[PDB]
Amino acid sequence: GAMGSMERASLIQKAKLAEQAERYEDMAAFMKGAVEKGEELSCEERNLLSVAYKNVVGGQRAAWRVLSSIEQKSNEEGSEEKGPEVREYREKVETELQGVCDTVLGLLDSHLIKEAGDAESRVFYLKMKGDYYRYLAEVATGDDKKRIIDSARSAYQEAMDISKKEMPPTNPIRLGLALNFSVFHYEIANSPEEAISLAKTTFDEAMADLHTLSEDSYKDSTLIMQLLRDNLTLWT
Amino acid sequence: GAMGSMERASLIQKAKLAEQAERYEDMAAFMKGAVEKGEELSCEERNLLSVAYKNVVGGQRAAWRVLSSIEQKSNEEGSEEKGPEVREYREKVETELQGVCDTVLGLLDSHLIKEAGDAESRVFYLKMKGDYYRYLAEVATGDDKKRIIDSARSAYQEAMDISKKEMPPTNPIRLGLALNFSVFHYEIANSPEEAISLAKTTFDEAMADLHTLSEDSYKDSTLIMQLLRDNLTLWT
Amino acid sequence: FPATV
Amino acid sequence: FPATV
Ligand SMILES: *CC(=O)NCC1CCN(C(=O)C2(Oc3ccc(Cl)cc3)CC2)CC1
Ligand SMILES: *CC(=O)NCC1CCN(C(=O)C2(Oc3ccc(Cl)cc3)CC2)CC1
Ligand SMILES: [Mg+2]
Ligand SMILES: [Mg+2]
Ligand SMILES: [Mg+2]
Ligand SMILES: [Mg+2]
Ligand SMILES: [Mg+2]
Ligand SMILES: [Mg+2]
Repeated sequence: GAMGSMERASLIQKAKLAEQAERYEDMAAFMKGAVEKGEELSCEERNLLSVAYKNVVGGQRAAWRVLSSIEQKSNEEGSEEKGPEVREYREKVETELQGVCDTVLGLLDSHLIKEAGDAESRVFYLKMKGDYYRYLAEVATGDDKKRIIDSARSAYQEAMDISKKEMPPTNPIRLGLALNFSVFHYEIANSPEEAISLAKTTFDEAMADLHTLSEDSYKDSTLIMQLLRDNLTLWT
Repeated sequence: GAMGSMERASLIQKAKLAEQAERYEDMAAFMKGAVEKGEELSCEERNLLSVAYKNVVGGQRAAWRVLSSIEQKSNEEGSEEKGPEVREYREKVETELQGVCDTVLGLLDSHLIKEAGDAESRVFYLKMKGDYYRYLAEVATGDDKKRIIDSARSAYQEAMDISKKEMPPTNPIRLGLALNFSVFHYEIANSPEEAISLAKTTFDEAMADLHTLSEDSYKDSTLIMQLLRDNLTLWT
Repeated sequence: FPATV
Repeated sequence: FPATV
C-alpha cells in the first residue's frame, strides 16, 4: 500500500489536516493506511475513519442518484434515443462506489471487527458494516441483491443486539445505529412499519434516560434524537 | 490516453452529465479527452473545458490555502514542533495543483491557442493561460517565480490587446479577462493601483455600451460588471 | 432522503 | 478573496 512507509501517527495527523481542508478522499486514504498498520483504533480514530468514508461515499451516492434519474427519464415513452453514454457513465460511478464500499468492508473484515471486544468499538464497526452493505444494496439489481440486503440486515442486527445488552438507551452510537437501521427498513427492506416502530421506540427509550446525563452528553444524545423525530415526521 | 477510445461526441455528452452530477474531476478528464481529439472547440465546448478545470483547481487552491495557513501558524513563536507532516501534506496538495495547471497549460499549448484565430476563441484561451500561470504563481516560491508571474502577465496582455481591438467593451469574455487581470495586478503583481484603474475603466466603458445590447446580453454583461464593482468595493 | 449518521 | 471568473 502507498501508505505503508508512513508512520501511523503521521497518517492520523494528516487525516485530521485533510478533514480541515475538506479533502475527504485523502482523509480516507490516510485512515486506510492507519488501519492497515494492524493496531486497534481509538474512539477518535474510528470517528476519523467513518467521517472520511461517509463523505467519499456520500458524494458518490449523490452523483449516482443524479445519473440514475437521468437514465430513468431516458427510458420513458417519447424520450429520444441518446445512445449508451448515460448508462455507461452511471455504471462508471456505480463501479467506483462499489469499490469504496468493498474497501471499507474489507478493512472491517481484515481485521477490525474480529479484534473489537468492547461494545462501543464492536457496535461501531458492525453499524459501519451494515451501512456499507446498505450502500451496495442501493445500487444492486442482480442475482445477489437479496444476499446483499441480508448482509446489511445481519450486521445491523448483531450491532442492535450488543447495543441493547451493553449500552444505555441514550448512547449516541446506539442511537445512530437505530436511526440507520430504521432507514434500512424503510428504504431497502420495504418495511416502513418496522422503520417507524424502531424509530419511535428508540426515541422514547432515550427520552426516558436523558435525566441521567450531563449537559454535554445530553447535547449529543438529543441531536440524534432529533434526527429520529425528523424521519418520523417525514414518514407519518 | 484513457479517453482515446471514446468518441468525441460521447466525451462531450459525458462532460455535461458529470457537470450535472458535480463530478468535476470526471468532467475535466472527459474534456481533456475531447481536446486531444485534435479538433477545435466550439463556444459551448470551451465553456465545458473551463468550468471543469476551474472547479478542480478551485478546490485545490482552497485546500492549499487552509494547509498553508496551518503551516504559517506552526512557524510562529511559541508554536509546538509537530514534525514535517503539515509541510509534507501542503506539498502534496501543491504538487497535485501544479499538475492540474500544467495539464491545462499543456492543452492550450498543444494545440488550442495556435489553432484559435477568431478573437472570441483566442482571447478565451489566452485568458485561461494567464489564469493557470496565476494559479502557479500563487504557490511559487523559487528561482522561477518571477518568470511564472511574467508568463501570466504576457498571456493576459496579449488577450487584452486582442480584446480591445476586436470585441465590444461589454463582451463577457473581454469583461471576465479584465476582471481576472485586475486581480492578477492586485494579488500577484503587487500593483493595487493598476488593479483598481483597470477595474474602473473596464466598468465605465462597459456601462457606456450597455445601450446597444439586447435584454439577454445586458444580463450577461451586467453580471460581470457587478463583480468588477464588488472588487472595487473590496479594494477602496 | 431520510437522515442517517 | 476577490472575484474571478
Ligand atoms: C468513539 C465514539 O464514541 N464515536 C461516536 C461519537 C462521535 C461523535 N458523535 C456525534 O457526532 C453524534 O452522534 C453520532 C455520530 C456518528 C455516529 Cl456513527 C453515531 C452517533 C451526535 C451526532 C457522538 C458519537
Ligand atoms: C464561448 C463563450 O462566449 N464563452 C463565454 C461565456 C460563458 C457564459 N458567460 C457567463 O457565465 C458569464 O461571464 C463569463 C463567464 C466565464 C468567463 Cl471566462 C467569462 C465571462 C456571465 C458570467 C458569458 C460568457
Ligand atoms: Mg512505526
Ligand atoms: Mg453495475
Ligand atoms: Mg426488535
Ligand atoms: Mg470519431
Ligand atoms: Mg513545492
Ligand atoms: Mg492599459
